[PDB]
Amino acid sequence: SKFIQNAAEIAKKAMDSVDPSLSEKFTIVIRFLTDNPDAASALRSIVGTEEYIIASATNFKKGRDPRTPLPPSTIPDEMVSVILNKYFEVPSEELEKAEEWHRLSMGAENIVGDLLERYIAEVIEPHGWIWCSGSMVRAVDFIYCDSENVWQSLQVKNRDNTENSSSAAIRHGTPIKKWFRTFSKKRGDNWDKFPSLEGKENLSEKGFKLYVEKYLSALRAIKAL
Amino acid sequence: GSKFIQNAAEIAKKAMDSVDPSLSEKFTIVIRFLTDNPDAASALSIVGTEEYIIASATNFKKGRDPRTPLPPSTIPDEMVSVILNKYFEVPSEELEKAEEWHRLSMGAENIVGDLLERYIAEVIEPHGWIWCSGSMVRAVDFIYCDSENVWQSLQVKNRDNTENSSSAAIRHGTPIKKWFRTFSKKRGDNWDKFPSLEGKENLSEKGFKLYVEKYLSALRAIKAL
RNA sequence: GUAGGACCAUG
DNA sequence: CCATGGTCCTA
Repeated sequence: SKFIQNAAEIAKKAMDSVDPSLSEKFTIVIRFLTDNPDAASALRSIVGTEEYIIASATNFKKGRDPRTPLPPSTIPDEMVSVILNKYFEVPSEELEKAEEWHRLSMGAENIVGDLLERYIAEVIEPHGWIWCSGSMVRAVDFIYCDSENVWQSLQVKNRDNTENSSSAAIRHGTPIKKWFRTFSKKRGDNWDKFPSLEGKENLSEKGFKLYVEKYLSALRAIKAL
Repeated sequence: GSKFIQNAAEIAKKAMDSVDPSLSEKFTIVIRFLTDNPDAASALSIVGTEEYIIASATNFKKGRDPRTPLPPSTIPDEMVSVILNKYFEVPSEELEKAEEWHRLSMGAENIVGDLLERYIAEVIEPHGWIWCSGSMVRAVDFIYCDSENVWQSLQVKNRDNTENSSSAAIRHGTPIKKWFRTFSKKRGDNWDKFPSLEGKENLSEKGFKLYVEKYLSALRAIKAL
């Protein structure tokens, strides 16, 4: 639980051995967790230890590397195709295509959340917010140490209709700003309610869409490397 | 926890007589099983009361009425189509179709387990197994009082990759037998491992498919009205 | 605010 | 066999 007393030095040293351009960011995240140890997620070594910090630097770094969308690697249930054909009137000739597009759609649904985090990070990390990449921080996606030396924190989700469990209350800092992008039961988006913070005014759905188009085209372009 | 009223059987018979007299015998036996195993009783009006039994008769009967496959009532996320288009290479002109087929596929998946219970019920209820229709028994789909007057129970699932819990320990009877139909990671079916019980010999994947097809035809004719 | 089912991942 | 996580949907 409680972090080692030289956690900042250990953090800087650890990320310098992994990706020095991330050391300042990683060090600030370790500072946040030192103050808020219950926000640290299990990664294996004990939370707050030197070995934990070192493992976390790899985790944090790997979190930023591009993650490929991937359909499920399961065998589909043939009976689903029977129902599509016999009850929903999908033509026989089209069932193979329907099965594949279903699998790809599930792959897409499973990466939207990661894309949303990357997009926001692109826009607001210039302003000093830090993306808590990887899985070391529980139920916080972005953090910020403001003017008044108070921790500000942000939790983002793609959709309103997710059960929001697995959160323990912050100790040092303001309460976590929580925000979601889309509504399950109505059309449109929720960017107009994005919380007040440095860089908010440069986020939008059209921006998100442009980000995704450019990034996914990039990811296709490196598929063969 | 809660305990069933001493005259639960009589109440059950009287309740189901007014709802559907052909089910009264089956329903009474399920209430007997829950009398013996009150922690298996699913919440709905307190468990085991006269009121509960009467409500349960309607639920048990409604469970046996045809359930209609339905796609989600939600608005799809536009970004899934962008991902399909820019990463998975689904042509623009086919995105609206992919979106619809994905929604039908989820509708279908959401009814295959119900169809699986119905098929099995049609084959093994003539041998004295009783389908716990409706939401009555937690984590149990079929029950049987055998020659030795011992409760036998069975839980059926469509797929092997399902969370395995939320059944209180059985009180009177043998442990719940568990069986699934399909493998998530390999082709084929698991009917050969269906538990030994009267009627098992009359179950098969080819039979399930025939049943699904006929069943959905019946449902099409109901929906047409 | 609370339960349920499906699907897919990791150890 | 165990136990964790995420997405989606329903009531």
